[PDB]
Amino acid sequence: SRGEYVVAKLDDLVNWARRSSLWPMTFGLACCAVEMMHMAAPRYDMDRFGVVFRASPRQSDVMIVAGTLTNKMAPALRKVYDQMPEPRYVVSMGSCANGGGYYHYSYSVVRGCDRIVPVDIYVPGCPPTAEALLYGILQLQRKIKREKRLRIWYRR
Amino acid sequence: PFFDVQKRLGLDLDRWMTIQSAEQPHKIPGRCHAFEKEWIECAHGIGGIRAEKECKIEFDDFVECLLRQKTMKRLSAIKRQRDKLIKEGKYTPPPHHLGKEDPRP
Amino acid sequence: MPLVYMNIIMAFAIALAGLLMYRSHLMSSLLCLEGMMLSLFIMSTLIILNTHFTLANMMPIILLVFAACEAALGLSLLVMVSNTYGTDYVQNLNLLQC
Amino acid sequence: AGRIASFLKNAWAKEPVLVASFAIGGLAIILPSLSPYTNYAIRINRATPYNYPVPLRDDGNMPDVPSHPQDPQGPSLEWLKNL
Amino acid sequence: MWFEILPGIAVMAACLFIPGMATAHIHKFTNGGKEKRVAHFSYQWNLMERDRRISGVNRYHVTKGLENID
Amino acid sequence: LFQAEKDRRVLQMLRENLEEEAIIMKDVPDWKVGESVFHTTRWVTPMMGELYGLRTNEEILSATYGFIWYT
Amino acid sequence: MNIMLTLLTNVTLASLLVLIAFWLPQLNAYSEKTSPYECGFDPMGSARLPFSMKFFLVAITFLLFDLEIALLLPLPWASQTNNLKTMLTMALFLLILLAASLAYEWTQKGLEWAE
Amino acid sequence: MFMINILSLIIPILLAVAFLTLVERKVLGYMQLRKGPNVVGPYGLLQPIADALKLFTKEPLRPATSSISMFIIAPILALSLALTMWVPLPMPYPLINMNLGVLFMLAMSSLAVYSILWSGWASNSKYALIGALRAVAQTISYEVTLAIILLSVLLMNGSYTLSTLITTQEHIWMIFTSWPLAMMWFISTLAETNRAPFDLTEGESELVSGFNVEYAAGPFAMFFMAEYANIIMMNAFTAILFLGASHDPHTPELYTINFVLKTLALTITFLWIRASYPRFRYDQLMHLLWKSFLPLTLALCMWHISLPIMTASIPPQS
Amino acid sequence: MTMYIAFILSTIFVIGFVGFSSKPSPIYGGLGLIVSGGVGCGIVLNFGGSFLGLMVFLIYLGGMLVVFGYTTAMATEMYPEVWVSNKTVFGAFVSGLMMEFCMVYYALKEEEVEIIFKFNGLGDWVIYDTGDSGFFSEEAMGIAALYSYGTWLVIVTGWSLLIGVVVIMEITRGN
Ligand SMILES: CCCCCCCCCCCCCCCCC[C@@H](O)O[C@H](CO[C@H](O)CCCCCCCCCCCCCCC)COP(=O)(O)OCC[N+](C)(C)C
Ligand SMILES: CCCCCCCCCCCCCCCCC[C@@H](O)O[C@H](CO[C@H](O)CCCCCCCCCCCCCCC)COP(=O)(O)OCC[N+](C)(C)C
Ligand SMILES: CCCCCCCC/C=C\CCCCCCCC(=O)O[C@H](COC(=O)CCCCCCC/C=C/CCCCCCCC)COP(=O)(O)OCCN
Ligand SMILES: CCCCCCCC/C=C\CCCCCCCC(=O)O[C@H](COC(=O)CCCCCCC/C=C/CCCCCCCC)COP(=O)(O)OCCN
Ligand code: SF4
Repeated sequence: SRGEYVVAKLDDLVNWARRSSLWPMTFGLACCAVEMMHMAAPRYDMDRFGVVFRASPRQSDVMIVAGTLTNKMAPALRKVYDQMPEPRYVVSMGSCANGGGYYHYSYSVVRGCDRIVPVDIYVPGCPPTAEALLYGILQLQRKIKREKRLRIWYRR
Repeated sequence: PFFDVQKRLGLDLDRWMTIQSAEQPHKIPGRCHAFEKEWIECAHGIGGIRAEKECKIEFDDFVECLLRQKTMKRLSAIKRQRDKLIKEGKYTPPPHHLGKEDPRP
Repeated sequence: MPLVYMNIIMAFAIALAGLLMYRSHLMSSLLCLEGMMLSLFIMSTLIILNTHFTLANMMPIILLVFAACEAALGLSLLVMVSNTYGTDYVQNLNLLQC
Repeated sequence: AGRIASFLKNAWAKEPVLVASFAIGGLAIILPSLSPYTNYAIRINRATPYNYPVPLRDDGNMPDVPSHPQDPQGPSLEWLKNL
Repeated sequence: MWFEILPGIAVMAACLFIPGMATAHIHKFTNGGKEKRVAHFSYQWNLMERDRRISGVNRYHVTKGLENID
Repeated sequence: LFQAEKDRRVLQMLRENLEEEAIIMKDVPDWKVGESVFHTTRWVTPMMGELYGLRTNEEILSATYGFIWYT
Repeated sequence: MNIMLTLLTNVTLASLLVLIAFWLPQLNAYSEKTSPYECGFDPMGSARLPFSMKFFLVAITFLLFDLEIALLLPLPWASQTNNLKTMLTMALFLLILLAASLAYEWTQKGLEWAE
Repeated sequence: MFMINILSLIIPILLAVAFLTLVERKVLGYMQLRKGPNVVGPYGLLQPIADALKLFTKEPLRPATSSISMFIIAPILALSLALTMWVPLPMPYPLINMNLGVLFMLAMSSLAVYSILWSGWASNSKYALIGALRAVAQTISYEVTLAIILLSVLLMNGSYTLSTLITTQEHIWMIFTSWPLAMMWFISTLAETNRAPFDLTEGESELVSGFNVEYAAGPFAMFFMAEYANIIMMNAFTAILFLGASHDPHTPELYTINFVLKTLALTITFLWIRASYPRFRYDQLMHLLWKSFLPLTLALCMWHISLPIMTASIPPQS
Repeated sequence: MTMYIAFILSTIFVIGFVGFSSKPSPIYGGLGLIVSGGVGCGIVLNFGGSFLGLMVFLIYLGGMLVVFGYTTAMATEMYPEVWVSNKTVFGAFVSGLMMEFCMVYYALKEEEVEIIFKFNGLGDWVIYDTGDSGFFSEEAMGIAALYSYGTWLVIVTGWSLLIGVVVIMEITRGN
């Protein structure tokens, strides 16, 4: 049908715009953030992929959890996640954010950020290299390229 | 009260602005320059009490130049009579009052 | 008098009545005073432009000047009042009676 | 000569902007009175014909008034054409 | 690269060319192709009104030369 | 030349206004055709409400706001 | 007439843009998403509390100085006059008083903010 | 036919803003030893298109504690004033020919501050309030000096008409007559557009995002477009004021091209400046404008009043 | 009454005055005064006073910004009032609007005197002058003439401004 073709093209256009421009909120916790700083460094230059740090959660598309989430910090992480306008995506960076990591058996550590927020991409490492984080970012872009919102609305 | 130091010293601190018939820049006249000129020259030295009565004609002309109330009333009468004649269909205004006038330089 | 003149005059009357009534804030009454100056400026400008009084074209400007000082004056008083009470409420200006 | 010089040197060391501002202001105040071209500016301002020159009615004894614009009488702007 | 910034600057220049060029073209087109008349003062407006009245077509830009003196 | 044309145009428009004012005012009891509002008998410059009053609105705008609105 | 049309078109374009912004995307607004943002934690007071301003005196001075610029705006027209000496004297006098006001407030520590 | 001209003035400016975002990003990248956007489209040409699509398909957020009417009005006012800035500019023929173009632009620029003020107040957020008060301070700092700078530079022109500036600079640029003013004027524009080192109302290093911290999606996009349009307009105004190109009445394309090149050069100058210096403190900006720029501006105003009288070089227009 | 432009602008002027006359809040009072200043600029421009309208708009724009600054610091209230958030503010606003409407209706349909005199209407275009001359602006020269003619006005105005600066310094001293 022509409607199917139209919604497919519009979804592709919409998906492309979102994947092309991804703004990750300027937010780091621990060790891994330093590696994130190296992804914005001249060698890798995430800005050339359309990726721009933005301080305000209201103007942010991605939240990169780069570091250990503690029990004292978890409410703040949840709050800043809830204030991101949709669509929003979460990338878990490093062992500490993935599953607690080297502080897994600690009284003051949340064992993985996925108990607090839903996670799209899990980047392993301690810390993941700037190439590892960049690979995870491109993987998230490929995942966004794959999603279909207008097709589901049309079929439903 | 009023200490006329300007008249005593011949200074003209603020008398240049009191009337519109007094030496405007580039000789630009007021819209009612002639009427105010006539009214001022009528009542120059006779005094306020005599001026308010003997120079009333010039003052009335000056005020009706300023506000044009009588002209507005006359034009309104013309317009309303024309409208009532038109509404019952006996006037037929001429072409040059309808925008069809042969223009002239 | 055209309708424009009556509109400006009634705007001045509204601003004067707004000043003469105080709700709680001194700032609102200062705004009403500044509105009265604005209405006077507009009225005098229309009168001068209509009658082609060339040399009077400068008096509205002078008018604005003596608005600002007055406005400035009021603002100064306000901060002092605030410094005494923490609010600009006219209720606190009641130490002196008739 | 020995006190104001030291004061000016210190002011130039510390507040060059104020020294420059006061120098420019003093020059702008003083030089216009000491200039031969201010009269030329006033004459140029007077020579601009903003409004119509209304002709004068001939009574018979006005030798300094021209009868035609190109007559030799009347003001001349040849001082302006070479300025 | 450093010359890869040039395409964006060129697109900027192409976009900024359009306002002035289009304004000039529209001024010529609407006023007969001769640089729409400027009336800063009332005398120039009176001149324009006289031209409009004597044009015989209600367009000020239609100019009548010596061929109206018979 | 412009002064002469302005004089003739104003006088012509006043004359047409007077002729129509006579036409409309047939049987108004005590109406004098062409009566002035000034005691003085000297010439008074027309009000521009006296000129385009009995005319169409487009040229009323052109006469009043034509110069102000032209940019 | 042309300027009013220009303003109307600009305002209409901005209003159409904001309407598209508010009516195109899917909205899922809940309580915590619309809360005030103060770095991740709940704010203590309200933003409508008094906010001390340390440059109030400079603000009043700006009010007085703003008026002075209005006076100097007509200087270009003023330059032409035939009484060039009088106009120059008055313009210089007005600017000298403006500079004297600035100097007086500077020396009286009026340009320094409150602590 | 005037609507076609309005659209031809509006749409290209918006496109130029969208692509100035790209130039700004690539210039900063190459000045910081990196590339910048080069993936979305060839040489990143489609990035601006990509940014716009994502911003207007994302949900706008209305704060619980924020006034809604003024919240909605503020971005509309900002964008509409940014678009209205361009109508009196001669390129070489203005869309609207005004006898007082400088005054109109100055008044509308003064009006543009209330968008930021009402955005900060209506958001009902502490950081927005801090940004709005910084905006108040900045405007108080810059307007007076900017106004006297305009008056002093326009004394030579003899009129407030923008068009007459081309005739004034037919033989030489104005910057060769008033370079000490131009410098200050340049800095003043940096303060008037809230640009580095005077990006204080939206200071991200202190105020997270400043006045528009609570804004998202479309309203934030409109604020961003208003910012960049004001940048371009002020640089065009500087080019017309101080760098007077020659005009051929039979060939205005040459003037348009030269003026556009100068405007682009000044915009690249702002982009270069942003990447070179740290940020001021909002009291340091006020002290710089009042204790340094104001005395020099007054002295140069006196000098430029006196100079045509001293040299018998008063400009024509009455 | 052609295009009703002057009358519409005057109505918005009075409407604007009513908004800040009500004293709902300093923030909205300033907004209303800005609106009235802009429409007054338009009214003055329609009569040929371009410079005066632009000047009053600039001065008010600058002045209002300072008022906003003062309001946040000292006139701030936890629950700011709008024209529909309070009984008396809405009452005053509605009373002003209805007085505007009734006076307009009586003066337009009828010819009634309010305080000074009555009116006829027919638009504000009638009072014009059809003056046809000049390579200059009469308003510009009149305003321009202050330096040449108002030597005394310049003196008193400059003295008043300097004294006003001194007055502000002295008043805000405290101690
Ligand atoms: C850039 C400047 C130029 C732009 C030029 C175009 C102007 C654009 C105008 C801005 C709006 C366009 C946005 C695009 C989508 C429109 C959204 C809305 O209008 O649609 C629905 C309107 O439907 C309403 O339910 C109303 C339906 C009926 C009620 C009154 C309508 C009566 C009209 C009679 C219709 C009969 C047939 C008409 C054709 C003959 C509202 O749905 P809602 O869920 O709220 O909001 C979320 C929308 N989502 C789903 C897309 C995310
Ligand atoms: C009795 C004691 C006197 C001294 C006391 C001083 C206190 C009073 C304040 C000043 C009073 C002086 C009166 C000056 C009024 C100005 C009018 C007069 O002087 O003539 C003018 C001359 O003005 C000159 O510029 C000189 C006067 C300017 C004075 C300079 C500054 C004075 C200020 C000092 C006191 C002010 C307060 C303190 C300031 C620090 C006009 O000249 P002209 O252009 O041919 O004519 C224009 C009219 N046309 C166009 C029809 C031809
Ligand atoms: C009547 C003449 C008018 C014409 C000239 C005026 C033009 C405009 C200039 C005046 C503007 C206002 C000036 C205000 C002066 C106030 C100075 C002041 O108080 O600041 C002092 C510092 O200023 C000084 O050093 C004192 C004055 C310095 C010299 C001023 C000029 C002296 C004469 C110079 C010019 C002489 C003539 C020209 C010759 C030039 C050589 C060719 C304190 O510094 P702070 O910033 O508060 O704090 C610093 C510590 N943290
Ligand atoms: C013969 C008769 C001539 C009449 C007189 C003319 C001669 C005048 C000679 C002096 C003129 C110099 C004035 C130039 C401007 C004044 C600059 C100034 O003095 O301010 C600086 C401050 O300037 C700055 O800090 C600027 C900061 C922002 C920098 C932004 C980027 C730098 C500039 C980029 C290039 C600018 C291009 C200018 C022209 C652009 C084209 C229009 C001093 O400040 P502080 O050192 O902090 O002193 C205060 C503490 N005592
Ligand atoms: S995963 Fe390793 S490098 Fe990253 S924050 Fe945790 S401990 Fe530091």
